[PDB]
Amino acid sequence: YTKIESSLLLALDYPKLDESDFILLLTKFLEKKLGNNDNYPTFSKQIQKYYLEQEYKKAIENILRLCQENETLLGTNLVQRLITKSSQVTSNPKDNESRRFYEVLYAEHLESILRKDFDCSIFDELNEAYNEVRPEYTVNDLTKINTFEEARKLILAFVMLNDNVELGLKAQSAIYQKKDRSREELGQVLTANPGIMKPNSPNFADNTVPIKKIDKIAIDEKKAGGYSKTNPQVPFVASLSGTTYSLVVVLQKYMDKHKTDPNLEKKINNIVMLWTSAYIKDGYASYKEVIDIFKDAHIQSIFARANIKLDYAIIDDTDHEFHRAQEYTQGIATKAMMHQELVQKVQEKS
Amino acid sequence: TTALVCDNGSGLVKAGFAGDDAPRAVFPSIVGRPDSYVGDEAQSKRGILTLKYPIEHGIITNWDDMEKIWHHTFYNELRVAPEEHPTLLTEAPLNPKANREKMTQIMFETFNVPAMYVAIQAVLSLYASGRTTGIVLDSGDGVTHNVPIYEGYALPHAIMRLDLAGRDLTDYLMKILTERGYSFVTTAEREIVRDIKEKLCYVALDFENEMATAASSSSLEKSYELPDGQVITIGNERFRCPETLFQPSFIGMESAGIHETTYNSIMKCDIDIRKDLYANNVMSGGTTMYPGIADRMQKEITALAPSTMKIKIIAPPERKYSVWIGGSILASLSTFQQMWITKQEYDEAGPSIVHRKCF
Ligand SMILES: Nc1ncnc2c1ncn2[C@@H]1O[C@H](COP(=O)(O)OP(=O)(O)OP(=O)(O)O)[C@@H](O)[C@H]1O
Ligand SMILES: Nc1ncnc2c1ncn2[C@@H]1O[C@H](COP(=O)(O)OP(=O)(O)OP(=O)(O)O)[C@@H](O)[C@H]1O
Ligand SMILES: [Ca+2]
Ligand SMILES: [Mg+2]
Repeated sequence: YTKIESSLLLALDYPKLDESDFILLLTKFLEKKLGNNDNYPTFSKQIQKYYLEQEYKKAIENILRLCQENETLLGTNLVQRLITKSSQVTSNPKDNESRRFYEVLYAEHLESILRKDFDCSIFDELNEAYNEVRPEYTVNDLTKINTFEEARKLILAFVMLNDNVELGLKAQSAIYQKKDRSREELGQVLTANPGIMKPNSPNFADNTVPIKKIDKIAIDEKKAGGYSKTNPQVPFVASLSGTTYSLVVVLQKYMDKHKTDPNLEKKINNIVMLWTSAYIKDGYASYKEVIDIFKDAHIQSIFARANIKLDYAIIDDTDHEFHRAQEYTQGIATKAMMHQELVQKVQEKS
Repeated sequence: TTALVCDNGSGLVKAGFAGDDAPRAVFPSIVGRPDSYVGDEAQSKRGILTLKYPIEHGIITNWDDMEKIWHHTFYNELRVAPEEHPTLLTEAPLNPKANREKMTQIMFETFNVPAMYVAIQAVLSLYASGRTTGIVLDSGDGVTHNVPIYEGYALPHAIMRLDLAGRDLTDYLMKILTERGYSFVTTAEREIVRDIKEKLCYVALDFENEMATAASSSSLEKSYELPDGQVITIGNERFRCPETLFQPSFIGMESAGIHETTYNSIMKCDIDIRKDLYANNVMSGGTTMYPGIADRMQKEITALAPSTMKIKIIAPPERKYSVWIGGSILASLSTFQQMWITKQEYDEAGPSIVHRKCF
């Protein structure tokens, strides 16, 4: 066990190690070991895509496959320890610190993509479709949208439609009945972490944001078969994003008004990417809640009957967020192990 | 390889080696310019030299004087080669990230240390007591901090700074002793007043009762022998000067006491961790060394806190150096050895690595 192997094996001892943590740490270890291989970048990209889609079992299986293939270069006992650990990890929706960090950086990357070559016509037409949907008692001060910030403001203003225009979609939806967010109003809590990161979770000194108040939202444990309980890898910032159904209503009116648009699928994907970026970066919902709204049976039917194929904001180049989340996971697990050792040392000293 | 632990304060630089129970070199953190003199050498030549503080209110502002302080600590104070030792450093709570990057840049580019680490002083003070979660009252010489720490992480949304520390108490004691006819206007007089503050001043459990007793009887008066043979008597000043910590209005500051700021910080924290914050209230810094400050803090917080809450104040007798002691506990750990920002990691990542490893 060299320094790299010792660091990995110490980090894996983290009691709060989860699937996301396991995948990130093991991929960092394998990128240090086998990163000189010619075929490795394909494996890294495939694991990054499996991680973004939260296909943790597939990424774990691919990592175990690579480890067993390079078992001679890695070490049979080390690879056996990794294999034993892979089946011992789980995820809790309330605290997925590495996954929350990754999703926030992913939303920042989505915004960075959107600001590059931003098309204002898409969101001008989105606002026009919004005006044709919103009730008479809701106002809209955005006469036209010219920059990214105004489009984001409109996207966030779609919350007004909630509890009105999308009741039909929520009623027909089969997974929204599994939304298990506890409705009890817990107030607000101060936080300096961006996006959906918990207030008490560690963050990099350059990643904190100005201190602000965020709603404190919990899980309705009494719900039978709730969404969050069923989907544990999803960081519970909220439950299934209900306002995304209002987005789906506005997108219905957007597609019905642009049936002859050749790039309707591209524009819809751009709008969904902005919605996902804004709802993650502002902590309203995580990636998987919005995407599972878009992955519902009849919502997918709605998007298919207009011949629109949703990519669910999925991008192919997640290098920076994955590596930063690997560094974050290493820091968290190493510091937890160090806290264990330091507590033991001080308890024995005194 | 022995790991250097260096706590840099506004008044005191405390440097030593990991594993030691006390800083080998505790010296005033001043820089004298007419070539420069650092520490006690500049303090002796106050008339000839002009003195400047590279650290004000716990945040490093003068980087040239801070670099001079670090060079003096490594060579003139510890007499060790920086390039052979992993140097653990300390930072103030809510330190600007540019300051951390500049710190690591100077550590690796000017001193060429093989490794380094930056930790928040309150976090080290909490470590030295065997705790990872708790609230630290880091009251030093230039600034007081209430820092809630959740598993080694200092929550930026609840840390609060109060520009009221030992130096302000020394100035207040000078003012009161001037009110009583004792002339304290010179630098040597300031130093002897600081000595009086350290040796005689204390925090009164009940300030009004203490003032009444001091006015009525003379038992609370203490005698102090000045360097020039003069003997002075100090009465209510033994508890009026420390009381500025709990009643800043004594020095014209409109902010809240240390107990009120502690309660405010705990209130800014998530309601789930407030019980742990109350049960682990760690006092650190030289300004927390006044006798009776632990009992007074406990009583005041118990008044502010809910009745069912259990408040315990941890004030170790070695709390004046608890930042350095926590650093020495840190830098001498086996699991900490991979946490050092190595010269290789700095070279391949740049200064910003301090954000991704030291947090
Ligand atoms: N633009 C916005 N401004 C403020 N809060 C927002 C905004 N968009 C979403 N949120 C908040 O995000 C949280 C979860 O978002 P979600 O899409 O589930 O909406 P919701 O109102 O909770 O939906 P539902 O009523 O169907 O439960 C809620 O607290 C919601 O108020
Ligand atoms: N026994 C004591 N009682 C009260 N005050 C004391 C005592 N001993 C030292 N002090 C004062 O404590 C101050 C130094 O405290 P400390 O060394 O913890 O802080 P510092 O590192 O200089 O400052 P900071 O970290 O706030 O920038 C000085 O003002 C000194 O006079
Ligand atoms: Ca200090
Ligand atoms: Mg609502």
